[PDB]
Amino acid sequence: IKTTPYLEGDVLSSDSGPLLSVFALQEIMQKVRQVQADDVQKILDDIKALAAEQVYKIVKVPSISFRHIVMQSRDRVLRVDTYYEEMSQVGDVITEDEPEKFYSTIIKKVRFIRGKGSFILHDIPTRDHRGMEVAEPEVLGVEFKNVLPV
Amino acid sequence: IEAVQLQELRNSIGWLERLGHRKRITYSQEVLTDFRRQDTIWVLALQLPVNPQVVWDVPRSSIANLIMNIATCLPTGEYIAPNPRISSITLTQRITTTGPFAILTGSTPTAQQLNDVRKIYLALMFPGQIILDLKIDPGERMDPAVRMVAGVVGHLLFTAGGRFTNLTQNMARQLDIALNDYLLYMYNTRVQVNYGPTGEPLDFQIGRNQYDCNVFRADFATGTGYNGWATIDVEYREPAPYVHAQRYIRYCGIDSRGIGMTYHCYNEMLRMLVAAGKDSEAAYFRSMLPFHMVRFARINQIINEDLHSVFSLPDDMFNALLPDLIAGAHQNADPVVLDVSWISLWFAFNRSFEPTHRNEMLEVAPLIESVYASELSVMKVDMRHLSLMQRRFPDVLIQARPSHFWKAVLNDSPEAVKAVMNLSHSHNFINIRDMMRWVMLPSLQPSLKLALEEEAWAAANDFEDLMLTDQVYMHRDMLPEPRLDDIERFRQEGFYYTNMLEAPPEIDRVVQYTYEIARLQANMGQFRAALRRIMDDDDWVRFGGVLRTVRVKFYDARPPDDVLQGLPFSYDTNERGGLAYATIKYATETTIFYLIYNVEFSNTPDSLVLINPTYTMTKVFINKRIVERVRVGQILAVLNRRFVAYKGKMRIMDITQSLKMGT
Amino acid sequence: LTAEHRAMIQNALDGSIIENGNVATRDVDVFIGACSEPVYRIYNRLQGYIEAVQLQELRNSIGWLERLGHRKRITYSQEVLTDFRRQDTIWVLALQL
Amino acid sequence: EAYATIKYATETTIFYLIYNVEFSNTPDSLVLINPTYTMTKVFI
Amino acid sequence: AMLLAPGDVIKRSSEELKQRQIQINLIDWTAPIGARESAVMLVSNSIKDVVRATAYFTAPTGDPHWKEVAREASKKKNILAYTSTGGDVKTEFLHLIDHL
Repeated sequence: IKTTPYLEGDVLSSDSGPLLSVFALQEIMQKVRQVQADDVQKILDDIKALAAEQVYKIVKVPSISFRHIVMQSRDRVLRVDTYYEEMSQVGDVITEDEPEKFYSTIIKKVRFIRGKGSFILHDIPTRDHRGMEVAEPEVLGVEFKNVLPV
Repeated sequence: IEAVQLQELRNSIGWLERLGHRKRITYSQEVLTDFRRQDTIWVLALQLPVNPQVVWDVPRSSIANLIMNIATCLPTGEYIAPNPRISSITLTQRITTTGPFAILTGSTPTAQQLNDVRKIYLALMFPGQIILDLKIDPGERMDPAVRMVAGVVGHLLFTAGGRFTNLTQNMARQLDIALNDYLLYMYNTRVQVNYGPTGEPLDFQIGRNQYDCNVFRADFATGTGYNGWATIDVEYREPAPYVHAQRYIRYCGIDSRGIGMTYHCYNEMLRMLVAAGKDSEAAYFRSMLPFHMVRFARINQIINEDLHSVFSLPDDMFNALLPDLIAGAHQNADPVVLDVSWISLWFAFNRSFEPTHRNEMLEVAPLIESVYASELSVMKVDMRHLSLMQRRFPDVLIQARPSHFWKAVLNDSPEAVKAVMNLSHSHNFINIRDMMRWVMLPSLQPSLKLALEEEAWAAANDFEDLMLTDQVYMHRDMLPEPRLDDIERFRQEGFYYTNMLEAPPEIDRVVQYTYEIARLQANMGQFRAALRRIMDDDDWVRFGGVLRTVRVKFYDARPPDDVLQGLPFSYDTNERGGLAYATIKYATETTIFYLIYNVEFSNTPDSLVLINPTYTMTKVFINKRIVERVRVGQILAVLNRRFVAYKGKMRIMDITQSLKMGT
Repeated sequence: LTAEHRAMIQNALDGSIIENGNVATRDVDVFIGACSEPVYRIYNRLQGYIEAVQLQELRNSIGWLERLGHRKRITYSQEVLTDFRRQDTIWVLALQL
Repeated sequence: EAYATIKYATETTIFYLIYNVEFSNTPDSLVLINPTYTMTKVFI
Repeated sequence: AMLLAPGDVIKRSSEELKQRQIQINLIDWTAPIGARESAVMLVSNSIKDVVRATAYFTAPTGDPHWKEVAREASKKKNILAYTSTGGDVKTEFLHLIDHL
């Protein structure tokens, strides 16, 4: 199935030409642009990427939650929560002049708090005790490897 | 995930097989074999039978739905001549008679001709969404015969009136004028004519016996002069998988569900020519008729087979599209108009669209439509929750508009939705009333994302939890410094500092500044003077009223002077003699820091000591226990959550990756 | 000025809100300003003529132009016959045809 | 990152401050927020 | 009605073209009686006449100025186009002009 020849310049040809869908997208975009006046491959590949969107994700170890700092004194240490520190920088500067920036930052923070907790454990690592089976310290949400020697 | 939803899986796979036997030409693979197990665990993150209303309840989205449908369902094809091997043969065989048909035939197209032909075919694919208009350049010269023949062929190629149209009144009147001009070009022998009283075109009678050709004049009430002349075109049958596209469209009243049949308009046109006394083009059309019929039959097939999706127009919209155009005031559906040339009609008449390969995105359409519906439902619930949150706290959340909410919720979104909505809203405008109508509509698409967002909004109802606070204070304090005189004493003790408050200050001995007070002081140039005067009395000042964002940091050596001398506002002097002396930004970066000095750094005291004593200003009181001095004897007290997990041999599965993998 | 007078001036100036209205079933924004008497009279007369002409005159003008083009065997441009019905354009008819 | 480098001054500025009394009706151009320590002195 | 053709064929065809009282303009490179025989106004190869032209005829020939004229003629939206089919150029062109 070959197309009939057509004249370009002063010579015949039988080239297939661009895809019909690409032509339709670019001509529709051109019509919209000329209407509003007074790249289609990007949107096609972005449709393709959106087709394979994933809402959750599978994990091997839970994300770290609490951490500790030595205080040069053996009696007490410092405990901090990594969630607050991590979530602190996700926002943006807020000005009363533009409410859209404020509400966009709030929406972004809500999206962050949604996306941080979306995880599923599959197979935790574990070790064998003398009579029972106990999980490794890595799977826990507390890191204290740097406070043990003191 | 703990719940049981096998019946939902059976309904979903039933919808798969329903669409499959509706679309049996290309869909064959089915995945019931994996579902008949009891070991692995599936997740139903997305629901397949999507409610169509959720994609049509959004205001002014016809362009976006059309563009996404044509991106996800349009195949590709080629254009062939009515008879091949005509390029090599001499034109002496091609032209044998005299007339506009003889002078036109034997020509060869250019690139623009083929572009206009494929534009005509694309417009013919969509019955109502795409309309055609003539592209007329005032400053051009053109032979009359091409206009004559283009009119006389476009009076038959397209359709008008009846139940749907793809023409404007402008092209209808121009084609009628061109047909009138063609019928009175006398190159052959003479034919008697009889003209009527009124003066609209085509109002005359020709031939030895009079023929009322004024019926051929275009009229959109019934569509007499085109393919919609007294022929049924839309019908209904056994219900479709989609509940909003129950219609079946056919052009010439034909269906292969047989070679050598005609219809009313073609026979009437042929009788009109044979009455006119021109037999050359009569025999020409008589010979070319089967090619015309088969091309309309197979374009009917490709229209009814491929372009049936959720983005197609609903039945009520399809019915009401034409009377709105006749009235002249579009309400909710707005077609887009496509320009085209004169010669394009004849060359599209000769050529036929021949699809060769289908669109590779056709298989994964249900995933795209489900994702789109879920995203729109998420936008709706975000609208509702932002409105409720703004209503909850009037004194610390500023009042806003639905347009700002829409811009904010559209900014944070997958960019396919952003792009299509931007194009749709650039083509047709929106209003506050439309947004209110959209937000009080109750249509929603259940999904995992909806439940997760709802529960996250429930967990985020506390504004103080999400690091938004208004308890910011300015007060002059002396920053302590390590003594450093005795190395053994510095080792024995330690340096720990923070700007955190264990308790808020007293009710008295403090004032409150809002936006307008500070703005007035800045306009008058008495802001810093007032702050210094009130600081001289050893009091505190609170910048309340508007929520602020607070960053948190840790340090060991001395931090840079930016965080020591940070100010909640920024001052900018303006030009002389203006509205105000200077402007202020009431909220800038505000950082809380925890200083825990490393002991070994005392070996190099250049990292610790400053040059002269300094002051720190900002102070934040937050009720959460972000940093805690804890005895080691209770350090295991944090372990109080219960977690569940699976085994290595256990496998999780989702229907999306099962569906996209194909055979 | 003093503090009280400047505060009153700013309070009065911030009160000039904007209202939404309609002209030929199209959205417009209306507010309150100050102007002299005859200039405002001329402006109001011009606005009234713009509102009044949109109903009957220019549609008949376009129809008569189309009829003249039909007689003279010349086809006019697509803009001059179809931008009439476009929503986001106001066609002021300074010259009745 | 032999701990640190020092370079001698690019330029030292000798300033004479003569505040206009006409600016007295508009403060925050002649007043500070804290007591401030100046360091550099030049003898000519 | 007028055409664009390369000067090589017109230099040969000028005698029968003048026989049909057709206007001629070239740039060198080194029995029932009717009113008029043909409706063609003129035949030319100049680049200045493409704005007024309504058709063109292409043929495999050697002409330094045919490329630009052919491209400008193809630039137009709705213009007649004819191509050579081999064989005899003379009879083909004569039939095309007479039967136009």
